[PDB]
Parts: sequence; C-alpha cells; structure tokens
Amino acid sequence: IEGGWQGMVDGWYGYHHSNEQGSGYAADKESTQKAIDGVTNKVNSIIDKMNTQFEAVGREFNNLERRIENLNKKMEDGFLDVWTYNAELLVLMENERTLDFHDSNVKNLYDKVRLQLRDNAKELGNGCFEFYHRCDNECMESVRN
Amino acid sequence: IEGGWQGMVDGWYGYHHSNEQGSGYAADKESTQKAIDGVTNKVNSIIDKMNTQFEAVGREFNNLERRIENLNKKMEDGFLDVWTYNAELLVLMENERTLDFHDSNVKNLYDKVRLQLRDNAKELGNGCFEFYHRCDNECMESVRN
Amino acid sequence: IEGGWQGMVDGWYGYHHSNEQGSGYAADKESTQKAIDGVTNKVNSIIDKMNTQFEAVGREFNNLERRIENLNKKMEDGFLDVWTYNAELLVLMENERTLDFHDSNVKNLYDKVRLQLRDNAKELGNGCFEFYHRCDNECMESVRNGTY
Amino acid sequence: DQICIGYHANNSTEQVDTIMEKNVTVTHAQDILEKTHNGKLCDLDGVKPLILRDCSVAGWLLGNPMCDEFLNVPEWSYIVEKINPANDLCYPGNFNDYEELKHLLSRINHFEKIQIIPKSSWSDHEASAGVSSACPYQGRSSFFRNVVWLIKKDNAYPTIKRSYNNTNQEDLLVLWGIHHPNDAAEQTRLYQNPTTYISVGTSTLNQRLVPKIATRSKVNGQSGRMEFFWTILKPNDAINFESNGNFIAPENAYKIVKKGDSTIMKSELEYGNCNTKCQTPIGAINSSMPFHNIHPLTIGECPKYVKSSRLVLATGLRN
Amino acid sequence: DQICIGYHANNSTEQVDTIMEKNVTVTHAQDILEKTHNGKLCDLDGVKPLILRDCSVAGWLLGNPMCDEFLNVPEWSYIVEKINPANDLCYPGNFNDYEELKHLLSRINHFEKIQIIPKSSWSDHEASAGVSSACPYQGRSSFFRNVVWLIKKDNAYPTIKRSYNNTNQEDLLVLWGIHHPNDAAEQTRLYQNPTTYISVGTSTLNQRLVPKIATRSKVNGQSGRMEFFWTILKPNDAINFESNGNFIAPENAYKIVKKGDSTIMKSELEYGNCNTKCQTPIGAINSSMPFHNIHPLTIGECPKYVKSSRLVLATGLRN
Amino acid sequence: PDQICIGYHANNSTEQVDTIMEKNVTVTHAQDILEKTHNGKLCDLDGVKPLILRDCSVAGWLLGNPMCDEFLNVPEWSYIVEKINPANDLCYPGNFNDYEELKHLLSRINHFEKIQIIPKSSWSDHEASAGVSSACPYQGRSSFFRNVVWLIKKDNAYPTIKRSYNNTNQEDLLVLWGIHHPNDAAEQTRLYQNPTTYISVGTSTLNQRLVPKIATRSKVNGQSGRMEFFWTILKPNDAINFESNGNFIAPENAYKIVKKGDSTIMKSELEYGNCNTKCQTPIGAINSSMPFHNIHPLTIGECPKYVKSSRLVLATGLRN
Ligand SMILES: *[C@@H]1O[C@H](CO)[C@@H](O)[C@H](O)[C@H]1NC(C)=O
Ligand SMILES: *[C@@H]1O[C@H](CO)[C@@H](O)[C@H](O)[C@H]1NC(C)=O
Ligand SMILES: *[C@@H]1O[C@H](CO)[C@@H](O)[C@H](O)[C@H]1NC(C)=O
Ligand SMILES: *[C@@H]1O[C@H](CO)[C@@H](O)[C@H](O)[C@H]1NC(C)=O
Repeated sequence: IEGGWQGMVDGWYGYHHSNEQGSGYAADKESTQKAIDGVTNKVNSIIDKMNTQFEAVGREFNNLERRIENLNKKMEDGFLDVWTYNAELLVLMENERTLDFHDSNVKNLYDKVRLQLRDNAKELGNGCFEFYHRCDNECMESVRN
Repeated sequence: IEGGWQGMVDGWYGYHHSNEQGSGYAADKESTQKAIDGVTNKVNSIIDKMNTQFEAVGREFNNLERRIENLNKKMEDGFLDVWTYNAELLVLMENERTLDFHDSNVKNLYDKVRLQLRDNAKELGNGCFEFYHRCDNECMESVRN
Repeated sequence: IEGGWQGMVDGWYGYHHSNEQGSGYAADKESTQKAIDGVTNKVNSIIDKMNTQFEAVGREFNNLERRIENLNKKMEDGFLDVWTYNAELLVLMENERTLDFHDSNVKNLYDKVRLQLRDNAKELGNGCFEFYHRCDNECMESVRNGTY
Repeated sequence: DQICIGYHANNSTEQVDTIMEKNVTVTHAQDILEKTHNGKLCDLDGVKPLILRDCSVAGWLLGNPMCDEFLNVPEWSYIVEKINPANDLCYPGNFNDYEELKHLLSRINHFEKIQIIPKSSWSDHEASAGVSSACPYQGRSSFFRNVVWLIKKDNAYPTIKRSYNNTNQEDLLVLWGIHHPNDAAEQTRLYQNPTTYISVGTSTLNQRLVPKIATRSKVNGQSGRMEFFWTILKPNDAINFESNGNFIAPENAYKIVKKGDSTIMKSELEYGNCNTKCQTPIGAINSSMPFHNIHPLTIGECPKYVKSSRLVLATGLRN
Repeated sequence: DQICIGYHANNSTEQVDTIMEKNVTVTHAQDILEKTHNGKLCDLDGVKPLILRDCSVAGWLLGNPMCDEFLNVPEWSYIVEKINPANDLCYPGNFNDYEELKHLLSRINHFEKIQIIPKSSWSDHEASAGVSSACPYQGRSSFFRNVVWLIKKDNAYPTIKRSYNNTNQEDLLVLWGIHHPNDAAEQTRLYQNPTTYISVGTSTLNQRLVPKIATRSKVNGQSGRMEFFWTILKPNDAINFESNGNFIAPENAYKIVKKGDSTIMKSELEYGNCNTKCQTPIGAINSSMPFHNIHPLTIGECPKYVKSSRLVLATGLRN
Repeated sequence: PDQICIGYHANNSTEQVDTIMEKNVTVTHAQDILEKTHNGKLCDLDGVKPLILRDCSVAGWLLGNPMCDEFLNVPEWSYIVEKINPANDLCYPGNFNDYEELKHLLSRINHFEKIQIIPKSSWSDHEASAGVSSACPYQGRSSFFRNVVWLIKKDNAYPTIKRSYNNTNQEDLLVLWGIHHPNDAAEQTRLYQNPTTYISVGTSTLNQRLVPKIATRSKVNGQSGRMEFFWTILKPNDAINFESNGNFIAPENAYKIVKKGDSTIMKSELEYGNCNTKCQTPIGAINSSMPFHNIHPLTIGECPKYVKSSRLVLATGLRN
C-alpha cells in the first residue's frame, strides 16, 4: 500500500469501497477483535516473565570487610545489569513482533479478499481490486462477510 | 488452506491429486527429509547451548555469618532464576520458530508447484491448481519431481 | 531462484536481462545502498548492546577463607558464563536476521518488477519474466529505474 | 466499482525501538517504565517506619541520652538511619559484631524493652557515679540508659556474680560492655583491683574479656574506650556474669516481639506523612508500571528495578 | 485433473506455549523437563556414600561413642548428614572453624585413621579417668575415642611436652581440645595447677590457649565446656604440644588419602541400596532429559536444573 | 524471446557462520568480532609503567625484606605485578595480619611516599642494631627488615617504651609494626629481660594489646621463632601511641598515600616487556578494535568485552 488511512477510526484494519451508490470506510471487526486480544495477551506475558528477577538487598560491612563488601556490590550490580539487558532486549523483541504482526494482518486480509473472488476481479497492485461484474452495497458486505 | 487432513500419515508435507486414472495422497519426501533433519538439529543445539550454566553448591555458615549466608543464598538463587529465564525463553523461541517453519514449508511448496506451471494451470484459491492441459500419473510425478 | 550468479560483482542484488541487442548483468544500486547501510548499522549496535557486561576482579583469600574464595570464584564464573551465553545467542540472532533480510530483498525486488509490468509480461517461476511486447535496452533501464 | 484494503493511522508522534530499527514512529505506544517518585519517606501499607533521625542503631539500642525519643518505640515497617548519624557511641568505642546485629534487626518488626537488672540491685558497687561528659544530657554528664557503668564503692570492688534467667517466651537481645581505661592509675581509681576480667556464659556463649589499658587519642574528650557485646538469650536459658572490674552491666534488654520483612534503609529524608505500597530510600512509588528505575534498594510491593532510562512498548501500527 | 497442498493432523490433545500464544494444541510435543526422582540416596557411579545417620561430622571425627559405626569408614562418594544430628559434641562445647573444616571435607573422598599418640604413652598423667556421663557408652560414662582427656595423677600434673612428626606422605588432619572448667575447685581437682595453658606449634600454627573458668548453663548435664581445634599437618612437619592442664590430647589422626569432588549433603533420607549417575538430597535421577526441577543442589552427571514447573518443545504442526 | 531476471551476488569465499536454525552455513562475506591474539608481555598502561615485584611479595616489599631493596622508594605505578609464589616474602617466618585486606587497599593506590617516622637513633635505652637474623641475609650476613626495627634489651634492661607519632602530614599514612613470638622463656629473658611482656597500640580508631606466644615450633628458614606483623591507616591529624616492655618490632618507616585510583594486583610470571598498551591481561597486552576477546577474564584498561567463546563470527553478506 502507499500508506495508511486517517479516515477510519473504528478499528485497526478495514476496507474502503468505491461503488455506483457511494463510498465509505468499513473496519473489519473479526480482524480487529483477534488483534486487540493478541496484543493485550503479550503485554501481560512480558509482565509475568520478568516477575522472578533479582531483588537487591542492603548489606553492611565494616572497614576490615572491604573485599566482601566489594564482592557484594559487584554481585548485585551484576544481576541488575543482567536483568536490565533481558528487559531491554525483551522489549525490542516484543516491539518487532508487534509491527510484523500488523503487516502480517494486512497481507492476510488482502489475500482473503483475493481468494474470495479469483476470476471475478482484477488485482491492480496498490492494494485494490477491480470487480469485473458490478458489485453493490450488499455484495461489498458479502465480500466482507 | 481451509484446514489440515487427518488422512495422510506418510510424511509431514505432501500432495493430493485428482486424475482421469484415479486419485491418492503422495507425501513429498524431499520436503519431509529436510524438515525432520532441521528439527532434530535444533533440539540437540538447545541441549548444547545451556550445558555451561550455573551449578549450585552447598555451603555452611555459622550464626555470626548471617550476612554472608544471605549473600550466598541470594547469589545462587540469582543465577538459578537467570538460567531458568534463559531456558524458558529459549523454549518459546524454539517453539515459535518450529510452527512458523512449518507454515513456511506449506507456502513454499504451493509456490514451487505454481512456479513450475505458470500459464499451463489455474490457481483456485483454497490451495489447489486446475491443469489446462490434461495431466496423467507421469506428469503428476513430474510436477512432484 | 535456483542459485546466485558469480557473474555480477558490482553489488549484492541485481538484474540479468536477455534482449534482441544483447545480454548482461546490472546491479540495483538503490537496493544495495540501503542494504549496506542496514548491515553496518547492526554490527555497531551489537557492540554497544554488550558494553555494560560483567567485569571480573582479582580477589585474594587466605587458607581459612576457603568458603568465601569458592563463593567468589563461582560468582565470577557465573556471570562470565551468563554473558558468554548472551553474546553467543546474540550472534546467532543477528546472523539469522541477516540471511532472512537478504531473502526478503530478493522477493521484494521480484515483486517490484512484477507489479511494474502486470499484463505486459509472464512470470516463469525460476525468478524470471518473459515480456509480451519486445523490450530494448532503454525499456530494460526503465524497468530498473522504476519508471516503466 | 472497486474495493481496497488498508490500515489505521493518525497524527501521533510517539516512537519506539526494534532490534532491526531505531526511532520508529507508531500510532500508539505503551510506556512501561516508572520514572517518578514522591520524594519522601512514607508509611508502608499503613505502618509507620522507625525514623532514627540523628541517632544510629547503636545509639538507639544502648540508650545514648540524645536518643531518649526511642526508649520505647512502637512496631515499625522499616528502619531509616542517616549515612553518618551524629548520636552514636557518645562514649567512644565499638560495638562487637555490629553489622551482624543490624542484619538481625532487619528481620525484626518490634521490640519490647524490659528491665532485667535493676540499678538498685547493686548493693556493694556504685551504680550512679558511672557518667561522662562525653554523654551529656540536659547539660550534665550522663551515660547510656540501658547499661550501667559500675565503679568501686568504699575503695572496694568485690567480685560480681549475677545471673538472669529469661523466663519470657520471647528471644531476648541482651547487651553489655567492658571499659578499657587509659592507665593503671585510672584502673585502680575506678575499680580498685589492678588485674580484672569479665566472664559471660550462656548455653551457647563462653566469653572471657580483659581490659586493654593503653594511651589512645581523645575522642569526644575521652581517651578511654568502651567495647560493647550482644547476644540472643533464648527462652529458658540464663546468662551468668562474673567480674571484678571494668564491667558495663546490662540494665534493660529487648524482647523480640515480632519478626518479618524489614530493612535498614540509609536515607537523609524525614517522615513525609504519607502512605505507600512501595518505598525507596529516595522516595515512595505509587505505580501500575511493571518496571521502574528510581533506586535498586526497595521495600514493599514494587515494580521491577532496571537501570534503563527509557522503556516503551509498541501497541498498534507504524506510520 | 488437479493437485492440492495440505498437512497432517490427528487426535492428540498435547499443547505447548509460544511468546505470541499460550495453550496451543499440536500433533506432537517433546517434553524436555524431568520431574521424577526415585526418592532415596544411592551409590554414585558404584561408590557408596557415607551416611552419618544420627551423627554429625564433628561427632564422627572426634569419635563420639554413639558414632562407633564410623571409626574406620571406607572411601565415599558424598557425605550425608541430617539437618540436626542428635549425636554431636556429647560433652558440650564447640568446634573451632567448623564450617571451614566441613569445606575441606567436601574436597575429600577417603581418610585413613592412624594412632599418633598411644593412650599408654602417658606415664605421669591419668589417661583413663577422663570420662563423663554426657558421653555414655553402653550405660557407662565414656568419652571421645580419638582424643584423650588427661587428668592429674597422684595430685600432680607435670608439664607435658610432646611432639609428633608426620613421617607419612599424606596430609594429616590432627584434632585436639581444651577443657573450660566451672570453677577454681574443679580446676585443681582435675589438674592440680590453678593457672594453666596449652601451647601448640607447627611450621604454620602458633597457638596458646588458656582455660576460661565461668558459671555456665548445663548442657547434657554439664556446665563445663570443651573447645576443639584442628590443623592439617603437612608431610615432614611436626606438631609440638606443651601444657600444664586442661589439655584434650590427640590419640588418633586422619591421613588424607584421596581428594576429589564430593559434597556434604543435608538430607533426612536413609541408604536406598541403589546406584545412580545423579543424586539430589531428595532423591536420585536417571533421566535422558536435558532439564530437571527436582532440587538445585546435586552431584554427578545431572541434567540442568531449572525452577520451571513445565517445559515442552513443539515437534509437530498445530491443529 | 526478450526477458529479464532477478538474482543475487555470489563468489568463491569459503567463510562460514552459525544461526539458531542452522550450523556451518557458507556466506559471501563474514565479519569476525572476537580477538584471540595478545602480545605476550607486560606493558606500560597508557604510558605509565607498572610495578613489577619480580621475586618479592607485597609483604616483602612493604616491610623491606633485604632481598627487596630494589623497591625501597618506587615511583608511581599503573598496576602491580606479583608472582604466584614469590621467593622473597617474610624472610623471618611469621604472618601479616589482615594481609588480603591490605592488598585490597593497595589495589586502590597508585603511589606511596615513604618517610621515616621513628629514627633508628631515637632508641637511647634499647639496642636497635642487634636485631638481625640469618633468616634475613643481606650480602652474606644476618640482616633484617629495613622499615621496622627489632629492639632488644640494653645492659640487661628493657625499660617500658612510650612513643607517639602524630601524623602532621595531609596524607593518609600506612604504618606497620610487629611482635616477636620467642621459642621459650630463656630466649624471652635473653632478648628482652622481662618475662611477661605486652605491646599496646592506640589511635582514634585502633585499640590493640598484644602478648607474645611462647611455643615450640618447627624451623622455617632455620628459625623456630615467629614474627607477626600488623598495619593501620593513620588519618591526617591523628596520632599512634606505642607502649611496650618487650617483643616489640617498632616502626621506622611509614608510607604516605600520595595518589589513589584504579589499579590492581596482577598475578603473572611474565617480566617487563618495554611496550605500551591500552589494555593489559596477566598473560599479555591487547591492541584490538574488536568488541569481544577471550584472552583472560582479569584485565585492566580500555579493553574489549571478555567472553569464554572460542569463536564468534557475524554475517555481513548473503549465503551461497
Ligand atoms: C596531632 O597534632 C594536631 C596539631 O597540633 C593536634 O591538633 C592533635 O590533637 C594531635 N592529635 C592527637 C591525637 O593528639
Ligand atoms: C531458668 O528457669 C527455669 C524455670 O524456673 C528453669 O526450669 C530452667 O532450668 C532455668 N534455666 C537455666 C539455664 O538454669
Ligand atoms: C494454559 O493451559 C493450562 C492447562 O494446562 C491452563 O491452566 C492455563 O490457564 C492456560 N493459560 C492461559 C493463559 O489461559
Ligand atoms: C621430621 O622428621 C624428619 C625425619 O627425621 C626430618 O627430616 C624432619 O626435619 C623432621 N621435621 C621436624 C619439624 O622435626
């Protein structure tokens, strides 16, 4: 596609139809419903996955316990770095998977409509289809349903 | 595809042909052979990758060594958590890659056949192809080979 | 595609055309330019990502400090193993993403040309197109320049 | 007649990161890192902390006269001590195994102080002359409240033999000390006997201390030193003191009444008259976020600490 | 004429997880986590462990009469001690640097006990009267087997000066002690001389002990205490004891015959008459799995421990 | 007949890389990111030469073992190098109290300035020059530690010593002293006259009282006697007060802490290499633009990140 449309604010994915009667946007509720559930499932799983990470504890050492004090400091900083890496890296993995998940849904919706009207339509290229037999509002819905 | 077939139990991937002579299933040995080797390679690599993880050791401290006892406990629990995270996360990565690897092989097999007969066939949409020129058992094999 | 061509040594991706006039290779500079920048960006990010990893320190213990000496050794070896795992695993992730990034660019270049000549050509299957109307050197460039 | 597939968009400028890409603008983005704290020390789930203010744990437990505020504190959620408390050991010296005691204290939520050896119990020794200008109270020489600096009476210091049997159900923290004088003259002036010792026994403890006469630098105008010791006297055990000099006897001891999760927090902040679920030494946190970067040392139901400055999830599509 | 692409399916109900999705049913699934152990303590690669049963390491090494089973143990693979062994120091007291000794012991696979100072060697001291009701044996007062509680003979305790030169090729674990009596009367009754000491020297050790008379609580009916010490006497070095009282002399010592990977396992289980490649304190493991969640502390060729309850790989396609 | 084809590059490279899916995969180009080579010697760190102790230990250096005269007044150092088992340690047998803790302070220090605090000529009523042993030879004669003094009786008398030194310097001061544990009562009176002796040492923080431990010990360097050494950091404006009637190993020289910073005590058998580097390991220096290395975990300087991996190779080109 050239880009996304600001027009529709119903859902995330959807159709736009041109027709002898008129024209307007129409969001796919089936696609948007499964998408909203998918992302909300992930954001919660990232919270649960990290919930058994290291919890640091104040310890006190005297001035002839400098070696162990240092060991303690290096140990706590060590884990805090390790989990900060895991946290940061996990977010980049979740983010990347979110954006690819959206681009996956666009193509899957374009292929779903194309498979539904094989010889009865012509794929232009820019993410649109020209009907061979004319298609009123009821047929548009029938393609959407 | 609409869904998977319980019928074939020969390989993982395969073809089903309809023909003037008859009809029957036929598993792709080339695709199944490379798939079984791929999954068996990974399950072994996951075993080798984690083989240098932390090994915990019993230590004993007296009742005026409570600070170090605590340090020791937190340290061992720390690593055990870290590697439990790495283990758990690795399995979800291996699993996700397995299922996407299968869906990749299905589409790659559909596109391989489609590319082999461009103008000589018609793609229906449901994961099937209608020959324009009639195709006997030898041609079916020739498409498979 | 069946395989890659040794012929072209200009860029990473490119075209090969057969024509009434002649035939020769031709690398896509637009595709190669964005690819060279993409890989160089990653190799630097892997360097920056690991720069806050564990740094081990020599400590000394006497012969009645054997328990803590052992604790210290296990602790430092622990982190060194942890980060060695992170390093090794990161490289396999970067490598896998590099090879899939290349296979992505091949298909995106095949679909770009196919979309540019819909009814005016026939997709063979092996990664080539047969023109219906004959196409000279200028049209070949016009398909490559992105203005056909 | 025609139909087209497309996706949502808007005028948002919020951006996120990816392993592949950086600075990528999207329609919606969920921040998951808490960067803000309230800047004060609060009650933890309705339980007020013990704020020691200018006193140290040692000063509190021994009963430094400047710390009279904490003679009988109520139950606490956590303890707050400054980095360098002014009111510590007023009379110079050290607390033996002090960091270990502080570790026990981090497992404790409430003491009940009781007197075990009344100050009037000492018939043959002077219990009231044991005071120093190093420990002033209301402009006069005083001393630690919970322990007693015994000295000779009528130029005599007879051998002490005292036992206390812990008849309570609680573990009992008992404290005592030894005085290290400056010279032989001071030794005999205070305690008569030139060579002295302190024996202390329980079912587990077997101590024998001897004073260490030496010339030391003046600290709070004193060159003498006092060294303090502690022990947990289990229910039904007894502690037996014996000494012929230099003994800093117990007067009060602490019944351990409640244990639980607590900590000794180092902070320069004062009580804020707030309540929270999550405290750091730098301030409290009220947040539904899974992560935070305020401070690593925390107590309560808190988010997970990280060192990251920024952490933002993608929700919805790119522009 | 036509050809179609498809995939396998069946009636399996096994499910797996994914970063994207949870509870996803597939055709085939490979479990990789071991959750089952045999529930007993076993030989480790054909080598039987040392099961101390009711005895502690201290009780074993010193020779508590209740521990006669372990007077001369064969080589072991690992050591098993209960959380709170009944037979420890029968005569109350403590083992100096005990946790450090136990750490050495975790590096050791076999001792050979030898006598270094015969009990008949003591001509001018009583070697056979040193017994207590705190250490009963077959209904009579006894004492630790491997050390000797010397007492005065004919109202005399002459100064002892004994040396043992380790003429063996092995490192030698040597043990001795000091008796802390209850009072001056007991001191002179047992050892004649009122003020006593014990000197011990090697090439590395420079010890001087003095008893600590005090009134202590009764433990196993004794208010006296005994404090034990140890050292590793290197081949060709000698250890020199000197004392005029309160000396618990060595009789037997332990030659360190074999070192290697071992551990001191805390467990309430008994010997199971089994053999394994992998032991935990809660039971043995025989498994081809790469992971397990039985117990973190293990010994042998084991799978990798994790805290996970469940861990399942995908092998087939989804439903 | 006219046609166009899409393809990708290839060449005759044999370099291979790994992937989570696949192993041993040949590609056109591959970027190595692991440094496996070091120069094999100890170098200056950013133009600052390290202190190479050679055959001496830290103890031998600080106390002034006669074999260690090379290090009587060392210049500023970048890091310290000590062998695994230095030959010249405590020439007279004994131990250094809290030695590992001292070494930890030393890893935070870049330069000492040694000063004399108690002159050897100060001892009017005690013998300062007889305190020598064959255990500490120097040029074929009995000698002793340079920086401390083994006092013994004079004219069959050892009067009680009462000495103070007030640190009037701006620097923290490392002070060292010791106690002699003799073999027997005879040796005790021969050397120090008084049979029962002690050493008291006090500062604003220190409150020590030592008593000798007479015992029969094995001979080490031909000595059955022992000497135990102690240390402390005397803060600016504080004073240290010694009192003793025997067995006292008095300070002569002390060390002003002149510079602090990142340093380490490196264990290595290597000698000085006459090189300069940005990154040192105990096994050799590193000059590398690589992000990772696997030479040695313990390092100092601007170094790459250590890993245990033998191999680490990134993919830059496409597969073949
Ligand atoms: C050391 O000298 C300073 C300067 O005169 C003095 O103020 C200080 O009190 C002295 N230190 C001691 C411990 O007496
Ligand atoms: C302490 O008192 C109780 C109750 O009178 C008694 O039974 C117990 O034995 C005493 N404890 C000691 C250590 O004497
Ligand atoms: C996953 O499956 C288990 C059943 O084995 C179930 O208890 C659990 O709730 C499922 N997870 C979710 C997120 O529903
Ligand atoms: C121990 O005896 C051997 C053999 O007589 C001898 O070489 C060695 O010096 C002796 N060691 C000691 C410390 O007595």
